[PDB]
Order: sequence, then structure tokens, then C-alpha cells
Amino acid sequence: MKVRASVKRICDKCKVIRRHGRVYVICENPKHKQRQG
Amino acid sequence: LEVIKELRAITGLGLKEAKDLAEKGGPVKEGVSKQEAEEIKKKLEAVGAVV
Amino acid sequence: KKVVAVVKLQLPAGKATPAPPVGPALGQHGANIMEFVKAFNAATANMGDAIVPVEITIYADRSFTFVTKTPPASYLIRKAAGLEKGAHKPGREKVGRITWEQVLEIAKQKMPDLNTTDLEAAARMIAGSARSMGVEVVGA
Amino acid sequence: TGADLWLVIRTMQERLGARPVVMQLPIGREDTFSGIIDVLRMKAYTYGNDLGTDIREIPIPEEYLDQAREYHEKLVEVAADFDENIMLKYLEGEEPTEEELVAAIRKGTIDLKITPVFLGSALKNKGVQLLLDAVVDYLPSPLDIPPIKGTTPEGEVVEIHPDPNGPLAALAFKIMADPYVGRLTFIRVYSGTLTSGSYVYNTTKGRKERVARLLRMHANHREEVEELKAGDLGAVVGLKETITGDTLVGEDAPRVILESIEVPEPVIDVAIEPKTKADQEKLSQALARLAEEDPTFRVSTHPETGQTIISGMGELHLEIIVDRLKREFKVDANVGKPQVAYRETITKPVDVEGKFIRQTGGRGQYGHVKIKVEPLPRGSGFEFVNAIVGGVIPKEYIPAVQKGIEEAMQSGPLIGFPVVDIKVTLYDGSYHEVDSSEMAFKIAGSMAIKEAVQKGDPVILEPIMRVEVTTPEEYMGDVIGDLNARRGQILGMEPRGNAQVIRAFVPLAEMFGYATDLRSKTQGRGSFVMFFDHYQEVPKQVQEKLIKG
Amino acid sequence: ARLVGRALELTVGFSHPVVVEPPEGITFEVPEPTRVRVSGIDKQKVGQVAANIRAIRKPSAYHEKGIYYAGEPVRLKPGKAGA
RNA sequence: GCCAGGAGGUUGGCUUAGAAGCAGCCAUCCUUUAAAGAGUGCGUAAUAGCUCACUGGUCGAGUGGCGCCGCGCCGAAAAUGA
Repeated sequence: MKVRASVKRICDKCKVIRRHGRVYVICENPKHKQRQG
Repeated sequence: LEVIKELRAITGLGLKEAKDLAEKGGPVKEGVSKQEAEEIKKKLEAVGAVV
Repeated sequence: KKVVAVVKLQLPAGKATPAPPVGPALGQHGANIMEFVKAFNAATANMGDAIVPVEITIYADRSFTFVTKTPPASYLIRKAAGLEKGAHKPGREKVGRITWEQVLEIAKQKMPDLNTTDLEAAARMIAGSARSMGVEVVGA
Repeated sequence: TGADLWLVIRTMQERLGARPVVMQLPIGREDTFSGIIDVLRMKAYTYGNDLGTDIREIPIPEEYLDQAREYHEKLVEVAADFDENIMLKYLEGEEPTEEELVAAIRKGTIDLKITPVFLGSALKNKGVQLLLDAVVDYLPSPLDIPPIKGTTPEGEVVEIHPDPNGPLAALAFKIMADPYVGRLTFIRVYSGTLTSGSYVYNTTKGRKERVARLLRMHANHREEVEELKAGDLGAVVGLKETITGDTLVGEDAPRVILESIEVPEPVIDVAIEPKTKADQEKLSQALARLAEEDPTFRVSTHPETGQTIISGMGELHLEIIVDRLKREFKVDANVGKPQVAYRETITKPVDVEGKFIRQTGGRGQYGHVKIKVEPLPRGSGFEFVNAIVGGVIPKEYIPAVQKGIEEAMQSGPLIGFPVVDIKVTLYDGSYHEVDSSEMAFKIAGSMAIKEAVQKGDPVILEPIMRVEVTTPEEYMGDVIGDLNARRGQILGMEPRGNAQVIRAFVPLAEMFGYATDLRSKTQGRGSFVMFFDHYQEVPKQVQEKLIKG
Repeated sequence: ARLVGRALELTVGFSHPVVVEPPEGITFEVPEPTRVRVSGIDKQKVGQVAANIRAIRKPSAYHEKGIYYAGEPVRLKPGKAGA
């Protein structure tokens, strides 16, 4: 999931409180860490 | 007798404090809880409860 | 050693062995679980077998005390309708009808169980559950 | 680091249930160690430097002085469970002596119900002579050990009376190869007296053997004496046929065979195939020079194709073998994984034609047959159904017509494997009073079958096994994991001892050596077996990949 | 752990000893090896040090072993987790 | 957010080696209730467990959700110095 243009809201803990100007998707089990790159 | 059969304190476990006899007690009824009162109170024993 | 630990089980009169949750749930006990199957086997001898809830307590000196309850109405609706293995799917197939009395007697027999202690209430809980196992009811 | 006492005492009974009961205590944990207190004689033992050229018995520096007492009591306490003299003489007023306690404790130490806890770091010459003392004073003399057993030459088990003045009966054990003397055959006797320059009769192999010389092995040299008495232990020099697990007797002795029958099976089934054919012979030499020293594993050349099956109780085991192999004998062995036995089988009730006939005048043979060849569930049996109407095919051509089938079923139309559980049948054919030979209709049945399978959609069968695993609950769970994550599905479970069985279906292909894989989801504490039941269709995707050239 | 005089010393899951030492504004306080305490008078500069000792020895390791705030382990497999 | 109430029949029937709200197919509840589901995720080998849902307790003023526009922003790596 890391670095892919779909930074939705995957596992319902994952958040988009936009930082650095490139949305990350922040969760728990970090096989769920999508990124904007 | 009543330490290696019932009271699972094998023997040394239930009578390590036997220097001053640290064991006195037993429950009893009729037919249901009495059969161990014709044993606890009658089997070369003397923990005379109520019955 | 071990002290007082009241643990209950869910066992039918047919599997009499120290197998989970028979053993380790009552291992800290010395639970006479073969004197539980026996004192309860012939106890529910209104049919011979039946599946029944239980509750066995340890008191240190190898003391076991079990308290029991009745079988289910997921067997007193299927034994109340002539459905063999059951009735493949609820809101689908049909096998053997039930009526306004059969359901009433069923609701009766098991009074303190179900949920309420009002004959004109638990009977409703029965009036539903019959449908969820694949069988019709005769109304009027 | 991590040194203890307590924890050992805990996990001992948290895994087995055998009460320890103990004889000595540390002076400081990890490297905080100087000397050792004991609770036997109650003497403050202590060394000094690690090498232990400076031992001592200096006073108790306090600290644990009192603590010895409690467990000392406990020590003494358990002495009241055996020698019932120390019982009253500890629950009255007096003191238990330095002697009858040795017999209470040895009582417990031969009845197997207690476990005198001595420990220590002999890296640094500590804890040595103590455990030695305990060993002499407690360890089971070959006297009270309940006698071994050895069936008379009649068919009834007999006891060995370990008097060094009776019938000479002897067991053997460990088989080395010593470039000096040779086949070192490590033996422990039993009854009677073992002399030198005499003779022995190994009852097992029925061969009479010659004691070339006497042996025991010391720590620094060969102990060469003359006689080994009843139940004394050592080794005999010069003794051919004899291996491990035997029973020899005096040249004229009552002549019996000691029991000593054991059963640990080889779990993992490895395959080994070492290049050319120049190796196979040297491999014969290999498994030859094994078994006599290594009677623990099994060698069974795949009872269908090549590959000598090398099956052993552990991957390591198998690998020190695969290594000594490639070194001692040279065998450039390239270990692979076992093949499998697959079985052709159709799906749809297909009924085709198998003709023959050749007319060039004279004998050219006649043979037209059409048969039912219907299928059966993947466990039934080979069949045939005489559906002959008027005797069109003269019955006497039916025999070979069934084998032509049977031998055109040896190798199927696909991979070429024994077609099974395909209830054939028959029905309508033909003949000619002359041309119709036996082999002609043999070929009728044959070809008819071939067309029937080529067209009838033959799918591939594969062995489905019974894995039955022993395991303590936790591992059990994650092994349900492993098993169902090995293709086919499992079955059930039961609490056997401190364990939980695992009834299991398992296709051998995905199963290849589970022992080391077992010991990864059981982490060692698990056991199992593997067995068989029936054959089954692969879930499709393997019949498009296995179209191998 | 063993805070000698002014210096916090420790040899945890690492070879050599460690010397963690006081910065301006905040203060250490070792009760014993297994549960070190900190008198830090600067809520911002303190938590820095908190997560910095914790970063000195990152715990977890699938099961346990390490330093924890009030931290709770997150479970995974030992001699397993290796297909 | 904070303290807590967070049920019973049931193990829904199916199916499955077992499947309990948790593998899913048809599902398609009623009573005890001020509220508690044929159920949201975590957990399990299936349960147990964890937990949310709804309801009260505190608190004291605002609050989620849906359609729309303008500038943005990510998506956005190529070669002599900008």
C-alpha cells in the first residue's frame, strides 16, 4: 500500500489529517500505510 | 488418614505444622454429607464436629 | 494446591470424557466429571439422553457440586413438528407443520428458561424462533 | 545471565509433574557466585577461584544462613514421606542423622518420586565433587533395579538373576569401528561371568562368537583386563556378526534372548539420487556400512519408480548422514524430494469402440468390441460386466479381453498411471469362427479402453493421508493453522496426556517432511505419525501446470 | 540500571554500558534497574527525553523485551512467523 | 471524552471436521428493557474473549452529514548551466 495514488480511508482507524503536503494514511498494522508518491 | 485420601495436601503439606496440631474441622449432614462423618468421627478418628 | 472455583459447562449425555471444556476448565478441581455424567445421565431419563447445561464447583478437598438446567427448544420445536435433521433454510423450505397448541405446550414446558416468567410472553419468543429453522406454523 | 533455582523448580512441574525436592543452594546468582551452601550435612561449602585449586569450608557469612533452614526443613519434611523414623524424629524433638536420611533420600531416589537438586557451573570447576558424592550415595545400584527380561528358548519371558555365579547371559549395545582393534562392540553382560579367550553364543543371530580380547574404555587409555562380571559394563573386542541390540549367552548357558525391543520410527521421508549409476553401488555400500551402527532409520527404494527412499527421524540426522556419505564413501549425493503415485480416472460415463481386424488372406485376426466403461467413487474397485447377449463374442475370448483392458490401464493416456475405481463393464462385440484369435480381442479390450479414457475425461488422483499429531494446546491451535494451510483438511482432536491429538486429511505432495515443520508450529513439543486412506482429484489447477514435458 | 551520582548507567539489550546524562531543565531518578523514574520540570523537554530513552532501546521485538511508557506489547510469533 | 447498564432463547437454520453476530447461503427475530443487534471491527483452531452500536450519568454550547464553487494541492522521473 505504501506509495500509491489512492490515499483513501482504508482500515477505519486510518486517517488523513494532511501533513507535509502529501497525504499519508495513518493506521495500526502498518501494512496499511498508503502514501502520495 | 484424611490427608492422603481427601485433603490433597498429600501428607507433609497438611502436617508440617503438626507440632501443635494445625488441623481441626469437617462438615456433615445425612446420607448426602454424613458418610464422611461415620468416617471422620468414626474411623480411629476424633474430629467430632456436630454430628 | 487449589481453592474454591465455581466453573460451569455445556455437555450432552453421550460424551463422557475429560475432554475440553471438561478437563482444563475443571482441572483446577479434581472435578469428578464421571460422577457428573452418571448422576445426570439417569436424571434426565425422561428420554434417556438429551443435551443439558451444568455447573460444577470445586471445594479444595476434591469436592464437586453440579447444578443443571433443561434441554433446548431448538429441539423442542423440531421434536414438536417431525423435522428430521432439521429444515434446510428458514424462510425457504417446509417439512412438518406446527399448530397453536403444539407451540403453546412447547412454550409451557420450558417456563423458567427462555427469558421471561410469563406464559403469555415467552410463547411469543417461541412463535418466532420456529420460523428461523425452516418450518411453518398453523395460525387461526 | 538468567541463572536461577526457582524457575527450574517451577517448569519442572509445569511440564511433567515430577516433584523436585532439592539438596543445595547458591551463593549469589549470575557470576555473583563464590561458593555453595548445602542442606544435606548442612556445611558451608565454598571454593574460591574458578579453577578450584582453592576449595574451602569457611563460616556462613549470614545472608542466606537462615534461608537454608526453611528448605532444610522442607528437605527433612519429605524424608517423612519415606523413612517413617525421621517422620516422628522431625515431628517430635530430636534430629535426623547423617545416615538413615541417606536411605530415605535414596529410597526416593530409586522409587523415582523426588529429585535431589544439585546444579552448578563446572565451567569454573564448581559443583563437581558434590554431585559426585550425591551420585555414590543415592544413584540406583545395579542391585535394586527390577531385573531385565529375556524369553527362554520355548516362548516365555524369563528374568535375569544378576549373580556373577550363575548362567552367563549378556547384553550388548554400542558399535564403533576402531582402526586399532576394529569393530568395537560395547556390551553389558547380565548374569554369570564373562571370561577372556573363551566363546559366546549370540542367541539373536544364532551365531557362536569368539572373544578375541576383553575391553573397557577409560578416560585416557584402553582398559584391557580379563573378566567382566554379571551386569558389569564395557566392550568386547573382535566379534563380527554382532551389532546393536542383542543377547549373547555362555557357550553352554541356558541360552535365552533378552527383550530390549524398541520402536522410534523415521518421520521425515527424504529422497536421494546421486547423479550417475557409478554411485548406486557405492550407495549400497553406504546403507550397508550404516544400519549395523545406525539401526534407526529406513531405506526403501520407491516401490514404483527409482529414488532410494532415505527416511529418518530428523533432518539433522539425515544431513550428518548425507554429509558423511559425500565424504567417507564419496557419494556425490543430490538429495531431492519423493515423487508421488497418481491415478488416471474419468468423469463421464463414456462408451467407445475398440475394433481390430486385418484381412490379407488367412490369419489376420478379428476383434471388434464396444463396452460400457463407467466410473466409481475414488475408493471403490476395478470391475467388468459380462453384458454378452447371445454369445456373439464366444465367451472364450472374454478372458484376454479383460487383461488387454488391464494392461492398457497400467499406463494411462495422460501421464501413464494405474487407472483405478473405474467400473468398466462391457456389452456388444463380434467374432469370426477362425480369425478371432485370443490376442486379437486382447487388443480389442485394450484399444477400446484406450479410446474410452482418451475421450472420457481422465482426471488425476493423489494420496490423501492421515496425520495424527500430539501437542500441548497452544501449538495445537497454531498447528490447526499449519495443517489447514497445507491444502487438504484435517479432522479432529482429543486430550491425550498433556497433549491434544490431531486427526487429519493431508495430501502427501503438500506434506513433504512435516517433522521439522511440525517442530516449528509445535516448537519441538509436538509429535505425530502420518498414514493413508484414499486417492482424490486435485482441485483442477494442477492438471494444467503438470502438463510437463 | 544504576544511576551513579549524576550519570544514568545501563546495560540492557546491548553489549556495552550506556551513559545517559542530565540536560538543563529536567532531572533523572533511578529507583532500580527495571523501572527508572524521571523528575523532569518541563513537559516539552521531558517527553523528548522520554521517547529518546525509549528510542535508545526500542522494545516490542514481536513479543517483549524493551522499555515502555505504560506501553503494552503487540503480539506476533516467536520461532514461528516464518513460512 | 469521562463512570457505568452494554441481556435470553441461540449453538439461528443451513452448511462444515466444527462455524457460536464473526467462512459464508437463505437471513429478514420476539420477550425481559430507561437501552442491548441474528450484529461493527478486533480475537479463535471453531467458542470463549475484546468491542462498538443504542441508554442513562457528567458537562455546558453549539454540531455532524449531505449537494455546490474559486484558488489551490497530490498525481508529476531524462539526459552540456540555470
